[PDB]
Amino acid sequence: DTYAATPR
Amino acid sequence: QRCGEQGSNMECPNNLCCSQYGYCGMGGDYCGKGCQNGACWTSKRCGSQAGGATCTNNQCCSQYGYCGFGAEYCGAGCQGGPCRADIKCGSQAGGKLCPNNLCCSQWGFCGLGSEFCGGGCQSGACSTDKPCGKDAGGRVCTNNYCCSKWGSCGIGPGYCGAGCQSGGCDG
Amino acid sequence: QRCGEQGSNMECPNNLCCSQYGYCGMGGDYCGKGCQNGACWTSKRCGSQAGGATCTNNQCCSQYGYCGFGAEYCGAGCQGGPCRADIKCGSQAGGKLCPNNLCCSQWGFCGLGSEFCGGGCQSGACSTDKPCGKDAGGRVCTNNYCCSKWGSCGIGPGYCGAGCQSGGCDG
Repeated sequence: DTYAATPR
Repeated sequence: QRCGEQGSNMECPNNLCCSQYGYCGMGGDYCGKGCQNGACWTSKRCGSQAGGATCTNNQCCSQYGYCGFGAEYCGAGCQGGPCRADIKCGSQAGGKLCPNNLCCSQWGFCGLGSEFCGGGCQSGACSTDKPCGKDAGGRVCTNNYCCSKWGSCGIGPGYCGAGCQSGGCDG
Repeated sequence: QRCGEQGSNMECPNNLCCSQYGYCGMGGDYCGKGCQNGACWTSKRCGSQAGGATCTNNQCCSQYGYCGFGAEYCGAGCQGGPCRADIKCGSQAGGKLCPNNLCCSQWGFCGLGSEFCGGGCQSGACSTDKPCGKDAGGRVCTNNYCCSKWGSCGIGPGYCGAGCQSGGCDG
């Protein structure tokens, strides 16, 4: 759980 | 032949990724960058965070607005897809429609299958095929489905074309 | 743009019905007689009852062997699809694999999303993309994916074609 850029 | 944008949003069988090229398969060539549907490595966004956008392949939309399967996506705060909570609709939810054409049962729960789509089905893909249009006192179909010249609800050229009476008719 | 048999078993978006003719739509013409996938008026059979057949469109297979969604299907007794119970796999479950290409997480649960597919993922649609075969000491693939010519796991002309090192090759 992490990888690829998620906007926040 | 093709999936994704290239094949009218066609999806692959069994969670296969639709590559940027509109073909179904598995591996980094299909699932990596530019994957359109299926088991993409980059989960699509959905729900409120992505202004009502629904997941492809009947995936669950987590509380955080990401598409996937399993407890973090379908459990608590699930916003759509096959959530673990019984999803309310129809009268029992002030006329709300179930997502993705699901059937609203008589009792006001969203699902697919006889118990939801049959006798008493309130909205979505009901299989009761109640008549609409002129001959059915001008009832319109739910979900903006097309009322064909023959008084039947559906989506397709036979419904939305020539003689469509109400709903998303073609123009 | 074709669905079902005419479109390589491709499935329509948003549970639209794949007609007898290989076209996606809604209403009797599509969901009635001969419907291939989507919200078919007659539920396709699955699970034991149909000897282990999977449901299309990530539908839940009930305890009676019918495809759909809702408590009746996904709840108590569910035999496949995104069931409400947590699905165990991998090392933690006698090496079981997830159905329909789901990722077995590092923890031994089946899902889709980076928690499942990302670092530690054991089988199915892993995003880790770990080398197979020759340059990686005769390492097969999980799920019988094909180990390309690059010692890369996948499905499609490029993994199962020529130079196919392991699993489900094309001859």
